[PDB]
Amino acid sequence: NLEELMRTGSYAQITNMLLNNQPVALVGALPFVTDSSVISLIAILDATV
Amino acid sequence: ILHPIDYAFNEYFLQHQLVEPLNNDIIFNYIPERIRNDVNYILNMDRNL
Amino acid sequence: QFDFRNSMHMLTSNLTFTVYSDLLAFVSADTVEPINAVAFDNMRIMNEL
Repeated sequence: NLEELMRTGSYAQITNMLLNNQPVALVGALPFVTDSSVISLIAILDATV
Repeated sequence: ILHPIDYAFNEYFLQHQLVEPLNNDIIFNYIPERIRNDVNYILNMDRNL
Repeated sequence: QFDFRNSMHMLTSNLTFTVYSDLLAFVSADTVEPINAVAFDNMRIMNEL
């Protein structure tokens, strides 16, 4: 939960899950940026955020 | 080149140093444990030893 | 009498290092938002709102 993530300020589980490159799922409200370039599609830039 | 008294003094000062290595675990357990166990505060290690 | 074969001595010491005493500049503690603070029983610090 992103709500809990912001509320409690903890980052332990998420950091360890992401560092070891393991599947994760986040549920919560997020603004989106629309990119419609196939250059961005081929050159992976959807995970560097 | 020194007299035995001076050399004994200096060697005793050298071998009885008061300094100890500083690890991440040591600096983490030096912080009081009750505050570490809390959830209101978050302790993050950022500086590189 | 000044004797050279016993006055000569070799010292032992570390190569180089730095002295650290503060031990608090290597840790950061950012507080959670003041409204959502909880207690030992995982209930919020102030339960009136």
